[PDB]
Amino acid sequence: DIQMTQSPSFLSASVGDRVTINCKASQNVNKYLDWYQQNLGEPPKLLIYHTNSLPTGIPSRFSGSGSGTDFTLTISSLQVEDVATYFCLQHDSGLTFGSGTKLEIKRADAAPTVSIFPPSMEQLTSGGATVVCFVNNFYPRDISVKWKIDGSEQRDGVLDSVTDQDSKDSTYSMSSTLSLTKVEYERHNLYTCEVVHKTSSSPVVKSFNRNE
Amino acid sequence: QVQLQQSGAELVKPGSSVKISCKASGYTFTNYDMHWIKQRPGSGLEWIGWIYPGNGNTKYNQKFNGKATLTADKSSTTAYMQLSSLTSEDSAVYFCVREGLGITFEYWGQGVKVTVSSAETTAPSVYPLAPSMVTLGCLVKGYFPEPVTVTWNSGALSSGVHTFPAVLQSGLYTLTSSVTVPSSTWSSQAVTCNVAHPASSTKVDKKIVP
Amino acid sequence: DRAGRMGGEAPELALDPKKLSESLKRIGDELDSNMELEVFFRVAADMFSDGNFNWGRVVALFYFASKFLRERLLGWIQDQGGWDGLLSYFGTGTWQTVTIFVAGVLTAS
Repeated sequence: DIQMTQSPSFLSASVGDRVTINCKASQNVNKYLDWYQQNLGEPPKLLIYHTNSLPTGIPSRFSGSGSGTDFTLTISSLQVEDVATYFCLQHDSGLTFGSGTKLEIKRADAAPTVSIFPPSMEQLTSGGATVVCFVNNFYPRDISVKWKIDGSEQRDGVLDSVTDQDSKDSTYSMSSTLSLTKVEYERHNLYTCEVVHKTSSSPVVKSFNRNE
Repeated sequence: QVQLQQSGAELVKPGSSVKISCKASGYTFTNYDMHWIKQRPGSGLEWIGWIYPGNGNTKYNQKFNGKATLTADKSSTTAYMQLSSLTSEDSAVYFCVREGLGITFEYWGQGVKVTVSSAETTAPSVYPLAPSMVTLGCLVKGYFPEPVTVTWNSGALSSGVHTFPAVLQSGLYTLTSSVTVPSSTWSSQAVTCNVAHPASSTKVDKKIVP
Repeated sequence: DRAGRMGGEAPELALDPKKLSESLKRIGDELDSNMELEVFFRVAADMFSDGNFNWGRVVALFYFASKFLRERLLGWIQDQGGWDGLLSYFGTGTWQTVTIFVAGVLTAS
């Protein structure tokens, strides 16, 4: 099947910016290339079809061009409601989608507020223990979160989750959980959430001692 | 208004099958090809195949030959996709989509989330998360299936709330939610997370106490 | 065959970069755009029973088929110089004139 290389995978821009997304086909697909926009929980929406035609109801700030092998979607002046994921689609021979471009809003840097939490009494009596770290309201997106136990790094039992960009302040928040047995938890003293982010030169560290 | 309304079972055990329906209304059903689309993370958006209701002709993506069966009934203006022999890799969202005239995928169904798992319906355990602004949370651990719903003080707290996407821990889901309040509020007034799990008639209140 | 075209005529098949097959669906698109336009052989054998064949009636039958050549039409076709007649029929005629005539043939059946 025909391969679609879509780039970039991630695009940051401000209201009023001209944005362009590229798509490359592994062979000529003529004019038969569309662009779709998708918001969370919704089906994709047709933005541009047959390289450059606008469907009814689509604002004229969207346009497309292309050669048959190289294609672009342009937004002439980004609006808030254009924040979403964008996909190209070739339909000349079979149908192939690009892998997507996530479009976020840019804002001033924002240092996360980091909070760590020992397991609760209600959990410990079950024989299990989950330590929790929240990393809230940060920007930009790129971030690293690691757990340390008594100085040593822990990867097993670690699961993390990230919100999408908040409409209220354009920031991200992340939650990380470290799960252990009660017995293994009670063999250690110091638990640490360590956060690497552009807003600080050394990693942010929040800790608690199991003694207290 | 053209509308494509989908319905189908959303939780299935591995190895069984599932039938997705796509009820079309607001146009002449037999004048348009109906396509089917799969979406899941890592794998992206994939074309499954199309059916033309005018004659029942179909065309399948090679990768889905045998996994998917497309049929259409002109009388109920509905298209169907049967997926057989399900594995965990078939957990995805499945869309029906109409191909227009002189235009492509203009109208879509809302999508059907299919989850393939052996997990038994399971209520979550809810745990308080306690430590001049204070962050508190609660942990919603070991539940199935999605989703749960979290509120703080029945909704009286909202502007400082973050509810995070659940993570799959073995075959169960785990989710956390945080709320930020003033230190003065923390010491003088109560903060409670309200957790509801529909698929088990569960509703919990966890007051966050120091 | 189908209503649409996404994925191409033969998806995933190599194609080279018979012209009747394309013009057939062109006239079909035109007829589709004239909207008011067991009963098969009843209408089909009605279209050719008077024995005054013309290329318009051939076209009008497919708008019942895509929607016998030997045992009835073949002699007339070879007296027409083969399919050089039908493609020349689309030639010495308007797109609109041909379409309107074929619609007439269907209207009276």
